[PDB]
Amino acid sequence: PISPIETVPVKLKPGMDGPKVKQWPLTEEKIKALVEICTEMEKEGKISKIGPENPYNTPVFAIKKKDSTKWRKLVDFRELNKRTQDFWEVQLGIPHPAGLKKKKSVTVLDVGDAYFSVPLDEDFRKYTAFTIPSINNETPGIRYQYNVLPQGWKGSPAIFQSSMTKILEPFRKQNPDIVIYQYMDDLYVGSDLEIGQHRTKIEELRQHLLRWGLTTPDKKHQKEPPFLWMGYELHPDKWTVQPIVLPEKDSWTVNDIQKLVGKLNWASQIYPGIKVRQLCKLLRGTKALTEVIPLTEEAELELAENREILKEPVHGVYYDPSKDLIAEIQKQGQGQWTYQIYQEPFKNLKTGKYARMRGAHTNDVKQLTEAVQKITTESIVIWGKTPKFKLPIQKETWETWWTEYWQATWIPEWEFVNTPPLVKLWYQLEKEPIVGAETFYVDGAANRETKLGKAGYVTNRGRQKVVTLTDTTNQKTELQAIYLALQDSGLEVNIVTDSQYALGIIQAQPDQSESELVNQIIEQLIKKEKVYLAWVPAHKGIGGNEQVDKLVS
Amino acid sequence: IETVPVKLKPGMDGPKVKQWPLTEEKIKALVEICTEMEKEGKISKIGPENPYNTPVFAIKKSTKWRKLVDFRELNKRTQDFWEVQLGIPHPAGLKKKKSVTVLDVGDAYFSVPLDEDFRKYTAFTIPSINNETPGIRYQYNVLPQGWKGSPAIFQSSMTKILEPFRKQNPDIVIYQYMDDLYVGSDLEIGQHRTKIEELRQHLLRWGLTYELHPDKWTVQPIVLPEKDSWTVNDIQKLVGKLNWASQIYPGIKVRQLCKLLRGTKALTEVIPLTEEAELELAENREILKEPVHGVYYDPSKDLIAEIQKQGQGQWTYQIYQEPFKNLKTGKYARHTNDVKQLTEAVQKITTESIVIWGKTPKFKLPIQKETWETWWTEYWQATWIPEWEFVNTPPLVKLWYQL
Ligand SMILES: CCn1c(C(=O)c2cc(C)cc(C#N)c2)c(C(C)C)c(=O)[nH]c1=O
Repeated sequence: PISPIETVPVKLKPGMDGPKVKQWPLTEEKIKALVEICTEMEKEGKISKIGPENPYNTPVFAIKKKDSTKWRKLVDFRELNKRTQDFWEVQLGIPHPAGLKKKKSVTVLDVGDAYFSVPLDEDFRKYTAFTIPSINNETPGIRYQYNVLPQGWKGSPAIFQSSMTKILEPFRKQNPDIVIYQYMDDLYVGSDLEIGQHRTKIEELRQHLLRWGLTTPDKKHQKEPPFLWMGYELHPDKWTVQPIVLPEKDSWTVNDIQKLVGKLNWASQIYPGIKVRQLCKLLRGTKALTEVIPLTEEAELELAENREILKEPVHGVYYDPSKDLIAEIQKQGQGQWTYQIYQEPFKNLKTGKYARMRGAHTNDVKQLTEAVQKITTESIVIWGKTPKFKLPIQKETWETWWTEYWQATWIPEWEFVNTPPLVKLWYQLEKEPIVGAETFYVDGAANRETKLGKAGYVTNRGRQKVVTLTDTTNQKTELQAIYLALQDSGLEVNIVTDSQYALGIIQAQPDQSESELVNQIIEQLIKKEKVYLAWVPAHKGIGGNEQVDKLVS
Repeated sequence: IETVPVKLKPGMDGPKVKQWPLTEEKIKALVEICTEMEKEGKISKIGPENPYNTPVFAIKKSTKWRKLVDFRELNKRTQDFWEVQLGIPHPAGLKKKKSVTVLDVGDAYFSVPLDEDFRKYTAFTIPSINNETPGIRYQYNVLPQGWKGSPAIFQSSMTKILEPFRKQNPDIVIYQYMDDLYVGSDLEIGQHRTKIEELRQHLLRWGLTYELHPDKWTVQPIVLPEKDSWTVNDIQKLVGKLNWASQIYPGIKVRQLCKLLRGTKALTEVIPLTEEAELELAENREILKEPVHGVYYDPSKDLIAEIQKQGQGQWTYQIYQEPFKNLKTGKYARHTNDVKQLTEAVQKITTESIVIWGKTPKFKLPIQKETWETWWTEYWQATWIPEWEFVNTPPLVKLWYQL
């Protein structure tokens, strides 16, 4: 049928006019097939015969469907689409299984001929004109225009969805007890009535859909659980991802490793503790998909650890709105984090992974807070409320951090949980200068064109030491000078620098870095008893700064 | 009533800012609110043929949820209309007043119809949890709150409403900014408050149902300690701070002081102060107390604001148009909640900014984008929203503005 629902007014982009492409001449079998299709469509109202004056045209083609002897009408809307107005996004975000409430009864209803079942703005139809060419194009062709939403036109998915929304609206007002998800040309319907009163509410729905143009499957043609949907397996009171098979291979190609990582990432939605750091490392660099990459030993270990987790099947449960959400996070290692969200321990709604580095240098407290933040956003999306957290960090460790760090922060309600490795601070710079501790006035300096560098220091006990660095930046030398003062000093040491850059880095208490130097400074700062770091203005003739500044050049 | 044609700035198109995820309780509050405004004909449900979108949020003022539409983009895109075509003049006498009361007159706007051809640009979306349904989409049929066009358009009705009250109190300064009325006088506080009630009654006959003290507003000068014995470290921190000042305040001198830091000395060492250093130090403290020489407000330029977290519930801020040329610097203090405080400091700063310049600053915020994105709404009470970005504070700057 074609829905009686009022049409959505459509227009072209303001500067523009509708397409006027020329019809490519087509073979005889194709012209035949197109005529057969169009005549059938025309008799259902889908399209109408026109003749010029209508100036517009969009090319039509016919393809031979798979191996079968069926033909299909393909229309190339490229130009009309470029000239058609933008619409609002159809649906931004898709439901996650973990967010569904458990239902006593669920039914899937797919709309038949969804697009062709919805009218097109009368005033817009004329821009959809296409022409079936005569044999070798010797005579005038047969011209139609759409009365309904064309396949492949820009506005179709959006106008359809809004039509379904308007049509569904009343049944929703009258049936709050009933849940309906709109996805594409599907309806998913659930309630907590017993079979009978549900089977009954369905038919009402269907019948309402029918008054409105939309045909739907009958009791006998409704699919049964488990439903497979967008990569998931949806059972009556649980869900999981669709079955994942890690390929056995002697030799892995880029393409194979990419697909493997994608499957792992997908699996990590509900399989706890999936990791892909060591695999992703392989993907770094620039190669073709066809290239074989030898698995490193750590990647080989990783695939193995994943292989075992995937061994026995896991599932997630659905959301009970009357209980709180709890989220647990664990450190999995080098910048890697995993989490689980449950309501009853330890039956997970879902699980997940966090890796991203924010900057070149951070520490676990920063990283853990980034993961709390990422999990909070996701939980608001899926459930509409923030979880209660259980974190591998003492409350006192976290408050020491927050109070003395310069960036503001605030994680929602959380508790300590003793699930090592725990996140801790690995050193703390002194807050005051250390009496009886040797003061190193350090400095670095590189020549811009040469790339030659020289890092040194001077102390108040008269020590001095300069070293040369090759192919170094004006700011690498400033870190070297600090590393230098760290390894020649005692367990207590004050260091004076004029590098805000170096100061900024160290003052944030990094415990990991992309930089080898910074990784070395860190190992040092941990070995120490007390380090106090101070900053001075360069070239102001201040104290020992003048001296070590002279030594480097 | 006859509507006012509204033109976007030529070329550029309307807003298409995505909606942020909202919690269930805020969504529900928004549905109620919007179902009611639709009954009252202020908004209407819209189709997919409307490409545009601006964000909406719910704030809690009172224990009544309120709707806050984020028109930052639209305003930026309509700026020719509300600023150059129908600009509202900012009184310089406002900031001189003993007391300023801020009144919300946003209800005024719901009675004036919005230009038919402009309505599509006010589109917004109420989201749904887990994307169960498509958003609920509306646009405005009347002057929306949050849009800088609404006061621009409504102003001449505002002038009529206020004309008697102005005539009768010629020394009272009234300034409209967005959804707000700013009312300043020099009266004693009881009389000032009496005058505000009198004003409310005027407003009340036209369907329009806290105290600032701008005098009390004074610099947060960069403060040079007054110390007992000075260490090398202490003088080093003093030079660094004065070296910062010298980018800003003409006349700052450092020679006499750093003469003290001679050789390669231990940081903890106590070094006595020169006759000259102490004079220099004194002459510099004079300079920091006063306003910056050479820095002036350019009305064509944007205002910027930086905030440093000082710890212990203290927060410093500076306002400028070009970096380091400070028009104002200040302090806000006193939650063990960093985001709650930061939120307070931004609203306070914005408010002072509106009183002084008639402009909202763009903020440089010392916080991770996503954290702020998730939480600012829990504590926000203002009806406008400044522009902001997110910054890592240089550890130096924070130290130079400490107290
Ligand atoms: C059984 C899974 N389920 C479902 C559901 O059956 C469903 C859900 C989606 C998103 C897609 C598909 C398909 N194909 C099916 C719903 C429905 C009524 C939303 C619900 O409420 N609660 C729920 O546990």
